[PDB]
Amino acid sequence: SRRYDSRTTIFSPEGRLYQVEYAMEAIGHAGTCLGILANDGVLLAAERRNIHKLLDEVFFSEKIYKLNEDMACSVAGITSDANVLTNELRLIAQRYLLQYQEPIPCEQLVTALCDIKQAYTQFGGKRPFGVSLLYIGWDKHYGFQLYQSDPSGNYGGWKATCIGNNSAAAVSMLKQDYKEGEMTLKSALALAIKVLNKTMDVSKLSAEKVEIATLTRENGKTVIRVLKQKEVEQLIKKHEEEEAKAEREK
Amino acid sequence: TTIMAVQFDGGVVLGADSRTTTGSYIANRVTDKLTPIHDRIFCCRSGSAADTQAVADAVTYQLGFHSIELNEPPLVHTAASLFKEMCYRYREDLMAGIIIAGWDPQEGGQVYSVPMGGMMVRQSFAIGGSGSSYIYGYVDATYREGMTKEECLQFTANALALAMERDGSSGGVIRLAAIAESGVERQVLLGDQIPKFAVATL
Amino acid sequence: AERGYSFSLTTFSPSGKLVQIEYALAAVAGGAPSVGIKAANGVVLATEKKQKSILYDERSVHKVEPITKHIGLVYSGMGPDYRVLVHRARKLAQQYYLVYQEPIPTAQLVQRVASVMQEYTQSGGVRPFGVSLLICGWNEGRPYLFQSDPSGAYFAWKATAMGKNYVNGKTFLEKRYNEDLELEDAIHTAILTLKESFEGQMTEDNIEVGICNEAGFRRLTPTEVKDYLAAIA
Amino acid sequence: SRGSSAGFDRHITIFSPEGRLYQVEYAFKAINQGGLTSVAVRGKDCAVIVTQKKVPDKLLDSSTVTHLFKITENIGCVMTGMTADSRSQVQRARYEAANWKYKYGYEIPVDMLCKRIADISQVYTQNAEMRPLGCCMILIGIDEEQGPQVYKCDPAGYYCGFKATAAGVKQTESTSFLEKKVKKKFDWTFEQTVETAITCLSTVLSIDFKPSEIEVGVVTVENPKFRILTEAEIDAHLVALAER
Amino acid sequence: TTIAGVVYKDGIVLGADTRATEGMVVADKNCSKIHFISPNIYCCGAGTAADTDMTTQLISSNLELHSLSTGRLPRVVTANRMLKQMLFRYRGYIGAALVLGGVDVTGPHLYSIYPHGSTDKLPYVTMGSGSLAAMAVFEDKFRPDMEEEEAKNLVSEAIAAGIFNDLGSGSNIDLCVISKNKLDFLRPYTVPNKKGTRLGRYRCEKGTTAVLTEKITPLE
Amino acid sequence: NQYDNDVTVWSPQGRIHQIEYAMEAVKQGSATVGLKSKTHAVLVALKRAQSELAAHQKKILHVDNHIGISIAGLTADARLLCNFMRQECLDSRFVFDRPLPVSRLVSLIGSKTQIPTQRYGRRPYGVGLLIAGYDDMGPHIFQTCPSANYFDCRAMSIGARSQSARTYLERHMSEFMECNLNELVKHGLRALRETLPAEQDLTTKNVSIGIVGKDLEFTIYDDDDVSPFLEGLEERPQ
Amino acid sequence: SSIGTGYDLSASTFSPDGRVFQVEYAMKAVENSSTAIGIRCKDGVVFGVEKLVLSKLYEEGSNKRLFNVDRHVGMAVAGLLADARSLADIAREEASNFRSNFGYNIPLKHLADRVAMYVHAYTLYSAVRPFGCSFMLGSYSVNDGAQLYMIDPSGVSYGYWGCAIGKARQAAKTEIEKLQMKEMTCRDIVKEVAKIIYIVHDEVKDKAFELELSWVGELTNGRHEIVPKDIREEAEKYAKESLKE
Amino acid sequence: SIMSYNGGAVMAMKGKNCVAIAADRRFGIQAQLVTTDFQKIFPMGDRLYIGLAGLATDVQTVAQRLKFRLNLYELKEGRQIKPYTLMSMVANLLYEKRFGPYYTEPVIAGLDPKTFKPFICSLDLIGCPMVTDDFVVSGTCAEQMYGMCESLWEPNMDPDHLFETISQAMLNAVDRDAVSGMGVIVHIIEKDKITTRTLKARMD
Ligand SMILES: [Mg+2]
Ligand SMILES: [Mg+2]
Ligand SMILES: [Mg+2]
Ligand SMILES: [Mg+2]
Ligand SMILES: [Mg+2]
Ligand SMILES: [Mg+2]
Ligand SMILES: [Mg+2]
Ligand SMILES: [Mg+2]
Repeated sequence: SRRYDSRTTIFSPEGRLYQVEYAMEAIGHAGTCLGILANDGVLLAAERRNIHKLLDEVFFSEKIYKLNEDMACSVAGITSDANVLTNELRLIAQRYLLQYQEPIPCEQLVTALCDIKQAYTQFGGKRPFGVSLLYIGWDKHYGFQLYQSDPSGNYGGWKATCIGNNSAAAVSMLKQDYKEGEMTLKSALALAIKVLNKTMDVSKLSAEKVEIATLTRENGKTVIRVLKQKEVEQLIKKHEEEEAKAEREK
Repeated sequence: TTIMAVQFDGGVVLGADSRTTTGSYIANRVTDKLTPIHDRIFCCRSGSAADTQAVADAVTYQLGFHSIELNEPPLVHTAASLFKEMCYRYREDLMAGIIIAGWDPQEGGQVYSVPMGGMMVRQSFAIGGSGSSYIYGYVDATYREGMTKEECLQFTANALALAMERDGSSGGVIRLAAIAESGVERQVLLGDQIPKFAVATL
Repeated sequence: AERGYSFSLTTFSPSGKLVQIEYALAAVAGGAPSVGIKAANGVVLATEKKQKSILYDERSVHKVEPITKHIGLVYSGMGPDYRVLVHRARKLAQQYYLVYQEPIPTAQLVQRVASVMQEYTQSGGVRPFGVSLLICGWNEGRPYLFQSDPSGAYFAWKATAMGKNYVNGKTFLEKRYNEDLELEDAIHTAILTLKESFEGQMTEDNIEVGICNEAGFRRLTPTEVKDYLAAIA
Repeated sequence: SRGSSAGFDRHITIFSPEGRLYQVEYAFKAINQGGLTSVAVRGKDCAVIVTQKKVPDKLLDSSTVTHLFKITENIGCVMTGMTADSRSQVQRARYEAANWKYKYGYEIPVDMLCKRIADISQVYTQNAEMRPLGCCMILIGIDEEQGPQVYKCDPAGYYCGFKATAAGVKQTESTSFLEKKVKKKFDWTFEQTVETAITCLSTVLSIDFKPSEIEVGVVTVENPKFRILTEAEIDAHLVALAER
Repeated sequence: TTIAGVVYKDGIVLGADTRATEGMVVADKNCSKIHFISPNIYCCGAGTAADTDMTTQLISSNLELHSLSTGRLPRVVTANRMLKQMLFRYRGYIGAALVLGGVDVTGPHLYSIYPHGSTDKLPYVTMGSGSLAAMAVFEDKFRPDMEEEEAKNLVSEAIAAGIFNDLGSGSNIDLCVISKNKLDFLRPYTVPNKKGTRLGRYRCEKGTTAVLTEKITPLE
Repeated sequence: NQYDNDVTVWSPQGRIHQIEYAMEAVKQGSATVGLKSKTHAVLVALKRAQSELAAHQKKILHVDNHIGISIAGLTADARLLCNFMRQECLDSRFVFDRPLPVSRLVSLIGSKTQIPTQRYGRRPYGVGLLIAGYDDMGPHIFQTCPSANYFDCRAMSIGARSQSARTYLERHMSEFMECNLNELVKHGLRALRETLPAEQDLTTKNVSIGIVGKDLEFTIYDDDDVSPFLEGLEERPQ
Repeated sequence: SSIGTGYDLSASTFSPDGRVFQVEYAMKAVENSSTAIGIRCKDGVVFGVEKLVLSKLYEEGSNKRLFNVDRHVGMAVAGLLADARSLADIAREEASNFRSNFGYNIPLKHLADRVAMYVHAYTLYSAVRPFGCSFMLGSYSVNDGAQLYMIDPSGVSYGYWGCAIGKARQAAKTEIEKLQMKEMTCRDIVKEVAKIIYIVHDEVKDKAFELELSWVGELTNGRHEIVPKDIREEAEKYAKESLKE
Repeated sequence: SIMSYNGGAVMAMKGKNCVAIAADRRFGIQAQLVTTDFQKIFPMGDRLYIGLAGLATDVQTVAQRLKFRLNLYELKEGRQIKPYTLMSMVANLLYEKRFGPYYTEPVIAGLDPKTFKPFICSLDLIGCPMVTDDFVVSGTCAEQMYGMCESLWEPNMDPDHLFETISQAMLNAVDRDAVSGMGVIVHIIEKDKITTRTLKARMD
């Protein structure tokens, strides 16, 4: 028994948890995914990996999840593992709603799911979940917010960030082309197709090789929607059909 | 109810009425109160129908496994023990008055009584159920040692007939069954077949 | 006296891969092939039941199993693992009905069973299921076809294949057929995509097929099978 | 792949790079360890169980030496492989069967019993704490409207019904024999079914055994109760095969 | 409630009134009391409505799971067993009085199960507050091997006896016939009760109701 | 070494090293001796001191009025077993109002200490025991080892260099049964002395004696109390 | 055959060739033990054991390898004594529970199948190790006659007319086959048991020894008892004298 | 009795392609009024409302716990609960407390989310459901309410002749019940709109 146990929750001589780091690896190979924060909205854009001419796909999305009524999120990693952490996310939301009769503060729904992943790394002898998530939503405390979580049970709020493939080239890009304080859901969707066109081994980044969803206020009730095929391409062409116009300036 | 069992040389005779009431309403005037526990072992039931049925199925299950496991005909004493164990253990939650009679390749014909308390005792012949109170004197003055599968089979027929006559909680048809090495034969006594006794007149 | 292993038997390697899951899929890729087609007007499942070792009684066991009155299954991989999942799906199907009084929506049954399969990739003392399933159903007008594999991940297909030559069996369908295919049509293009690898004399006992139209799910008899076989019916 | 190994895929029931379970396989070889072979055949009006009865010692009450077990009165079986494991599995079968009737009201179908025992073994195949059982089980009896049934379950979880089958050392030789005689298949009567079974075992073991060297179990549509042939009447079949 | 069943030549017939009461007031003029177990097995329920529902639904559900594995068709003894062993286990707290009937490979079977868990195997049975009334019909006019129609009406006659003679029973008479090859679930089978024809007019004309607050909301 | 760390692992030779290793714990402990006449059971033991400023270790413990023991091996395990032994005795008196038959108590130690030798993750008790008691079957001297095995003895000794003591006891057995107490104790003290380096012997500081018998409840003697027995020694073979 | 590359550390692991080395290893422990034999006479079962003299300091009766598992059942053991003793408690408990439940003395075949399944339970997991012992169960009754069973570390159980376990399992058998127990009476078998013991016992290697004899048959009235000192001595003399030939 | 501790009345009616549901507004403890604005009808999706009568605490609790379940159901399923299904959902939640039930007998009123189908039903405090094509009542004046209903309900009714009908049933029944009243509220649901009016009633 002692012989077959891999010790998934032990410290390494360095002082790090190797099973967490290996989960990361798996993440940095999954469909790219990112979200940017505006002032009138917040969004999520992900590299639709279930791209193939035979799938019948009958869902609102493939990597976009509705949690709260004021929240939604996206994942990067093991999908099954993700279906588990989201389901639990929905439950934590409702338990809060039952108990307080008010939508759960965005960050709080995150610290919640994080304490669970953190646990899977301190005890139990189980492997952590191979998932990293992006959370976007609105709450009467900080309105629009974007959050990111690691299988380490770690998180942070980002004005803009990315997860998944080339989740490095995506950062630095936004890290400089981001309007820190002057973003519109439009100027946001801007970098969206711009950065996804980059970090995504795809030429002319087709409408399918992507999934978009945006969250905004609107006369009280929060609104969550995933752009329709057409609505997508508008930003597809807009990007390029403006890029060739950008080289007529050089 | 009125149940009864008698031991004769190579076997046993078992009798019971067919009445099962709830208050003063007969919910079944044709009940079968003689339940097969194993190939040659039977039990008569009196008390809570639900309790006696539930207990009997349990013993049948217990005994069937025991015999296959031993690859041998089960003892009558064993079957009695399994009833006694459940009836003693759950005596506060059961209302069962049971008689176990059957044939044993090792002990022959036998009859055991397992009344309310959960006690178990072997007897030449046993009687149970509400109606039994009206046939003690009868049964005590009539029982003869050395009766035949016929005398016995007739002896219980009279006792059950008498008891059914006086007890409101007993009546219907008289069911019988004789068990001996050869096997088990069950018969029924409808209307006229039921012994009769003239109601005293002027 | 038995205890239990509480540590998970599946763990990330440095490559970030979940080794046991890949290997599970390998058991799948090595199993009798299966095809599923969503005929926009129903769905068909068929697999290679090549047992009949002259002594095997093809009847006694099936690979195309009914979950509910309107759901159905087939697999590719380890038979015994399948059986376990069949009993759990059927069970999950009832726990839904008792609560809601409405037959379980095919997508929902898939999600539930997928969760189970995922469970066996993290819980202690166990190995992932060495199987992949193709669930078909008629829930609310539209026909559905899904596949969930060892990882516990699932997808909806218009049609596909799993098992031996699933690579070729897919590409074949990747063109050898398309939507709008009516009932009996999708059935033919399915038994055909099967033969595209079925080594031997593909008879009515070498295969088994089930269909799911918006009027219940069922298995086709050796008769209706022997028929479609003659390159028609 | 191609016989590769990684980690403990050879010590506990976990997948190998190929997607195999060596422990389940090692479990099959374990069956042959007993050095015995068993055959079962399905007649049109009955089912037959036949196995070796190697009793090299005169100090054993040959009576206590068997591989033929009465599960129910209408269900009989033959075990092949590691003994203790076998008795165990037999006891579980007896249990699952007695329980089925108590809980449902009717004798368990030979079909179901085997599927049950099978499902159980499947766990040992997915759980690492314990090893699979190194034994094989063949059950036979008459169904309500399906007549005689013959089923066998694996130390791997597989189970199935057959016209006839075998297990043990000469399982693969016994199948080739039977499947060849099931084509020429005359009228599968009680005598032929019994006769065909004996020879299959005698020729694959090339023995022409005495009446004490084998044991025969049978269930009949006219006598559904499982029956184990006497040494006497076993010979009655042996002599009958010698008339030619 | 009045529920009954009879065993005839080709199968079984189940009856049942349709009244449901909350105390001495009629809550439902049309309750469905004959429940579906398996395609060849049906059960009438009397007692605590909710209990009669859930127990009946559970055994059904468990039998669909059962035959879904055996591949055969459910037997009556099985429904009887499952039901009785559960009820017994709850020592009478699950107030379900059942009339179970169906056709087996072994034939048509009619069982009566009480809330405490005992059962009766009989050619004809009744349960519910109207059971004594119904049982009278049977005891007076019962014959073995009746023809479908000769039974199909003996049962509607006993469910009728209940309906009129027991304040706990009323409304319609539902039926269920199950034979070796047929299953006629005759919902309204008879309807000997009609609401008296309204002799006046009371239709509330728009505007008669003084309002204190209004608020609309458009859908899509 | 694949067969050395778990008591659930048999070696290809039909041995269980963990058990053997635990037995080694006994050998390390200082030697102790036990012997009985036909009316008395006697325990004798040599106590060790870590440094000169520390006291000598207890080696003899009182179990019940008719039972006492001497220990060798892990002290913590001795206390566990002693307390089990004490508890078992208290129970006997409580339920039956009679002292627990020494042989029956020994069977319980046997059963109790066997369990852990067969379960994964568990370890054998690391202590040997000499048990001196007196029941309605007379005096008794038992021995119990890390392997759940136990022995009924005429006389015995476990510990470091206990081989000498055993040898001395084996030579004067026939004498024991008829010895009167003080003589019996001397044979004990004498045997113990056998296990020592020639350039040293029994001190009233390192000897402990335990006596139980038809005429006396188990009693222990430790310092000045040991003098009376040390007086009238023997030359001590030079 | 030297198989053992991890394949011999857990009872929950099969060797590449279908073996459970832990169980096999447990049996070796038994093969290294001193010989014990059982023989079914016509009116009972007789037990004899070569209980080696561990030390002259030990009492006669120490380390008994024969116990009463029930008043009508005897148990003869070989191998790791502590393991055997716990198996003796299980046997006792099993026989006691049976009486409490079914209300009559347990049939030797059942007590044997039961204990055997308990033994077997310990050969499937890594959580525990197989018993390093083998034992025989002997009983007599008029409705069952004489019965002799033997269970080993794997759980296997069988009925015998004569049987031996230990150092000289083989040597003891070839000597038992010389007797025609089926027709022999228990009172005469004692002699033969003690005889086969001295023959088989290795005068060289194994030093001095003691003889343990168990009783059970019509001669004991169904109660398994120790053989009376008187019979033992006679049987010892007969064995020693027959040795000088 | 426990049920009449807070008093209260609830009713649902079936029109042609519309549905109505009304409830008194009093929240009292025995004889004493405590509040006049007590919600007893809760929105469980558009075109679907549930009305809870009975013990105040369980009214609130059964509703809150039901929402909990309704929301997740809608997040897992990719839809909006169908009336017959919400009824079965409440039937399950109540019966899970079979031997220590919530003291409330619910009333469900709504239109099919993907159809015209008007739907109404009521339940047992232990979850037994009842579906009808006319009306359903619950509360401390079941009898009064049945009185009106069996004399004012007509098979088919336009939204306005339904509103005027259910509004009369309430106000008049509730006015012959001492612990029900303090105002009535009505909800009329049409495929297109939701009309919500608080009728003019007695305040004693
Ligand atoms: Mg396949
Ligand atoms: Mg394993
Ligand atoms: Mg074994
Ligand atoms: Mg001899
Ligand atoms: Mg003897
Ligand atoms: Mg609305
Ligand atoms: Mg008022
Ligand atoms: Mg007032």
